[PDB]
Amino acid sequence: QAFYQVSLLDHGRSCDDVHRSRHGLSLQDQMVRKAIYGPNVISIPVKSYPQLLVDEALNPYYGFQAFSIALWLADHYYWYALCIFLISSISICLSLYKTRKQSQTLRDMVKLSMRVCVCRPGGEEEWVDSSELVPGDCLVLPQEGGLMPCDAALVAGECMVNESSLTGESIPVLKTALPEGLGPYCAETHRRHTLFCGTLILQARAYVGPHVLAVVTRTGFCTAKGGLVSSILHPRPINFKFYKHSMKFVAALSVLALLGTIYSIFILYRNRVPLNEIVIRALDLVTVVVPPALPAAMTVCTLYAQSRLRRQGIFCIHPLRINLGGKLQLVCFDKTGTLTEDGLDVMGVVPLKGQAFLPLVPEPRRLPVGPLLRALATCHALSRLQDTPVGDPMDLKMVESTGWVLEEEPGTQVLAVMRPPLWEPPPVPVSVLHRFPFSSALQRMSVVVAWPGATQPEAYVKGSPELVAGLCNPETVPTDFAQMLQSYTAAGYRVVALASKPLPTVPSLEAAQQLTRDTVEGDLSLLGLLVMRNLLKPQTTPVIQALRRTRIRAVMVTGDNLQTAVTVARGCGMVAPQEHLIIVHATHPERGQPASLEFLPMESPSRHLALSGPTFGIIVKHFPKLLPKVLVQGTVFARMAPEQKTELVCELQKLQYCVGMCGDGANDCGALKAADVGISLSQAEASVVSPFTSSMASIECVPMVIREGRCSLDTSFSVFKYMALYSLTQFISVLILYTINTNLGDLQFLAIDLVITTTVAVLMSRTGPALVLGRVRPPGALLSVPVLSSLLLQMVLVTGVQLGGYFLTLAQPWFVPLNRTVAAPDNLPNYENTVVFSLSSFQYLILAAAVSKGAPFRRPLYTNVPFLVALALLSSVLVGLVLVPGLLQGPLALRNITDTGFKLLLLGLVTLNFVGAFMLESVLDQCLPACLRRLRPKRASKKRFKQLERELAEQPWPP
Ligand SMILES: Nc1ncnc2c1ncn2[C@@H]1O[C@H](COP(=O)(O)OP(=O)(O)O)[C@@H](O)[C@H]1O
Ligand SMILES: *[C@@H]1O[C@H](CO)[C@@H](O)[C@H](O)[C@H]1NC(C)=O
Ligand code: ALF
Ligand SMILES: [Mg+2]
Repeated sequence: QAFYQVSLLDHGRSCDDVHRSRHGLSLQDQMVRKAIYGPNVISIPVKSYPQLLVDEALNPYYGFQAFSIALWLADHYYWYALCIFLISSISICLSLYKTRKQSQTLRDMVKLSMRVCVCRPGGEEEWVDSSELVPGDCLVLPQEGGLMPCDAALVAGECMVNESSLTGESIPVLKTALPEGLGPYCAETHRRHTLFCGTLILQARAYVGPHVLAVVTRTGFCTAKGGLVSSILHPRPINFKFYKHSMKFVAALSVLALLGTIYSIFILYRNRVPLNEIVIRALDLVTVVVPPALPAAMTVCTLYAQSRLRRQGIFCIHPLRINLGGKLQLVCFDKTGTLTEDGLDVMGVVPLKGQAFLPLVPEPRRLPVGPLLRALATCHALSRLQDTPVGDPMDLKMVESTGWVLEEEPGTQVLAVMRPPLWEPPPVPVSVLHRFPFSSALQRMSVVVAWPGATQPEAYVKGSPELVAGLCNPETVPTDFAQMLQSYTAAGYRVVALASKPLPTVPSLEAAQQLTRDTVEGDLSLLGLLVMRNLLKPQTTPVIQALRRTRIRAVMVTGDNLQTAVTVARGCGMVAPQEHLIIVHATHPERGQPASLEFLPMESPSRHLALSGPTFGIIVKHFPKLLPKVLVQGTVFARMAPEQKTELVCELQKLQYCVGMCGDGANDCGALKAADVGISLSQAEASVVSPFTSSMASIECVPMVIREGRCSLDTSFSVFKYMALYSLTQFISVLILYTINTNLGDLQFLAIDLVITTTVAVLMSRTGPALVLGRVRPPGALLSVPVLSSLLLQMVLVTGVQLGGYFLTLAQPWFVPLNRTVAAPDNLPNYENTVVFSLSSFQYLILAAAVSKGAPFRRPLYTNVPFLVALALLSSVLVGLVLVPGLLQGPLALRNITDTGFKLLLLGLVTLNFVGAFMLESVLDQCLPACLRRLRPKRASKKRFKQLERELAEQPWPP
C-alpha cells in the first residue's frame, strides 16, 4: 500500500535479533528479501555515448545557438554558421569528456565483483553468489587479504581489517564478535561489531568458532562505501553561488543589448531596408551579443586546475569546490599525524611504589616482573603479518620498547600469546583472554591476561590520563598526579596512563572471558604513566606562519591533553610568543550548583583562547550568548571527541566563517565532510573520505589548495570579463558597419570567432597559480564598480580607434566611396569591411593580454607558453595579412589597398589602442584606493564574525 524505508524496516533490531538472523534461510526467504531490498549493485548508470548526447543537448544555450545557426543560414552567412556549429561541437565534446571523466573515477572505485561463500541455515555453500547477496545473509569471511562486500555484524570470531578508504585509517583495525542481548541496538550504533562494505580483511580468526561468520545489516549500495559515492552523485550545493552575481552583471549587458537593438531599429527605419530584412539584422545584433566560446571556456578553467592539482598530488572531486578554496577564512588542523609527525619514540615509563610516584626508567626493559611489564607488553591489539607485527604506531613502539615478542598462529579462547625476551641477570609467558578495542570517543583500551602461575586473572586498561585516573578507585591515585602529569604534558610528551585490577574469575575459560566493558574498566589501581614523544613535522612550522601572515586564522582541534596541544600550538605559531593564551574552564551545572565559567591566564617566555572539550560542551549547552565570543577568539580546542570536531566546524560556519579541515584520522572523518574544503593527508589515490584527498603527509598541501583556488577564481573572472569585452567589441564593429551602408562579413566572422577568440579563450585558462599566498582576498562579485568601470572605459577606447579608423579611411585622398545600393551578402567586396575588420581583428587579441593582469593570484602571462606562442603566431599571420593579403585576399573578401602610408597609420592605431588597453588596466589597479575611500570612508560587514571581531576590539572579554 505505502512504501517503507529499508532503514525504517531494520532500525529496531535487537542484539539477540542479529544472532536470530544468523543461519538465515537458503533460497525462498533470500529471493523475497532480495526482491524487496533490490539487487546489491552500485547505481551508476552506464551510457554507450548516444544515450548521454540526447540528455546533454537539452541545455538552453544549445537551442539558442541552433536557432542562431539557422538564422545565419537564412541570412546566407554559412561560414559564420560553420564556425558557430564547430565551437558548440567543441563545447559539447569537452562537456561530455568532463562529465564522462567525473563519473568514470567514481564508477572505477565501485567496479568490483568476486565469488562469495554463503552460509545456509543447515549449510556452508562456497562461491554461490555475490551481486544477489541476501539483506540478512550470514557468511564465513575469507582467512586473509579478502575485500568485504556488505556491511555485516560479526556474529562469531575476530577480524583484522584495513579501512583506509572508508575511515581514512591506514593502520589495521581489530573487529570482534557481537554480544546477543534483550536490548535492540544497530551494528552501526555499536560502530565496531559491524564489518563495512569495500574494506580489505588483513586476517580472520575464530579462537572458539570453526571460522568467522557475519550477518549483513544495511546493504544494497545505499550505506557505507556507496552511501558516500551516492553523496558524490547529486552532490550538496554551496549557498550564495557567485554565478547569481554574474547573472546580475548579464542584466547590465542586457540593457546595452536592448539599447543597441533600438539604435539598429532607428538606423534600419532611416535606411528604408525591407521590414522582413530589418528583423534579420535585429536578430543578428541579439545573437552576436551572445558569446559562443564562453560555455566551453568555463569547463576548460576547471579541467586545467584538476590537471594542475593531479600533478601536485592533491587528487580532487567536485572540481567546482576549487574556487571555494580561494575564499576560505579559517583552516582547522589536527595535532598527531598532521601538525606533528606520525610515529613516536617511547621516552621511558614512570612507575608508582605505593600512592607515591618513583623516578622515571629511561628504558622499559630494566623493570621488575609483575603488573606494569605485563600491561606494557599485553595492552596493545597488535597482530602478526607475514614475518612481521602490524599495529598503531604508539602501541607498536611501546611493545618493541618492552622487548617482549608476539607468538605466531600456533586452549579454546586464547589469542595473541606474548613470548618473553628470555634474557635473565622469570620469563613467565602471558596470554590474553579478552581484547577490548580503542575508540577515539571512548579514549581508552583494555585487556584480560592470564599466566602459567594460574592466579586470579588481572585486567589491564591503557588510556587518556584524566579519564583513567578518574576511573581508578582513589586509593593508589597520587595527591599531585595532575601536577606531575603537568610536567610531562607541558614538556609536550603525549602521556597514556595504565591501570591494573585483579579480576575474580576462573582463569583460561572461554565462558569467564564474557564480561561488561564498564565492569572490566570499573574499580582500578593506577599502575604507571607512559611518556610517548611526538615531534613537529619540519614543514608545519613554515605553512602556519604563512597562513597567519595572509590573516587566514589557524585553529587547532585535537583529542590530546590541553597542555600538549598548547605546547604544539605555541611551537607551530598558532600562538606567537608576543601573543597571550587564556584557558577557559567550566564547572558542570548540577545538584545545588549552577553553571560557572572561570577564565585563568597561562604565561610563557591577539587574546588567543584554549578550551578543553568538556568546557566547550558546557559553553554550547549552558552559555549560548558567550559561544560567539569564544568561537571567534579560540585557537587550541583540545580533548575533543570525534562528534565535538563536527560541532566546532558547524558553529564556526553559522558565525559566517569559511572553515577548512586538514586532518589525517578516522576522528576527523565527520569534520572533513561537514567543512567547506576537507583534505585527508594520509590517503592514496582519489577517496570518498574528504573532498580534496592528498598523497603528501604534510600541511604543505593546504597553501597549494588555497593558491590554486584563488588562481581559478581570478581565471573564472578574467575569462568572463574578456568574453564580455569581445562581444561588446563585436557589437561596436558590426553596428559601425550597420549604420554605414548596412554591411557585415561571413568568412571574416568564422576567422575572428573560430581562430582569434576561441583559441585565445581556451589557452588563457592554463597560466597557473602565483608562487606566494597573498594578504588581499580574490574579488568575489562579477558586477563590481572596478570591473564595470574597466569594461565600459575599454569599450570607449575600442570605439575611439574603430571610428578614428573609418574617419581616416574616408578622409584618405585615394579613397573610393562605397555602393549603399545592394544587400550585405551580395556586396562581397566593401572598402569599409577591409579597414573595420583589419583594425578590429588585432584589438580582439589585445583584450586577452590586457585582461590577463597576471600578478596577485596568477603568474605572468609569458609563463603560460602555449597561449603566448598562439598570441604571437596569430598576431604575425594578421600583420602578414594586413600588409599583404595575397591569396587570402579572395577568402577574406578584402579590397586590396596599395598605399603603405595608410597601412602604417592602421598599424599605428592598433599599437596606440594596445598601449591604451595596457595603460587603462594598470590605471584601474592604481585608481581603486582613491575610488574606494571616496565611495565608502567606512563600512560594516553583514557577516557575524566581522561584527563580533569589531565588538571584541571595542570591549574585550573580562581582563
Ligand atoms: N591506542 C590507544 N589506546 C588507548 N588510549 C589511546 C590510544 N591512542 C591514544 N590514546 C589516548 O586517547 C586519546 C584520544 O585519541 P584521539 O581522539 O584519537 O586523538 P589523538 O590520537 O590525536 O591524541 C589520545 O589523545 C591519548 O591520550
Ligand atoms: C554599387 O552597387 C550597385 C548595385 O546596386 C551597382 O549599380 C554598382 O556596382 C555600384 N553603383 C551604385 C549604384 O551604387
Ligand atoms: F590526531 Al587528532 F585530533 F590531534 F586525531
Ligand atoms: Mg589522527
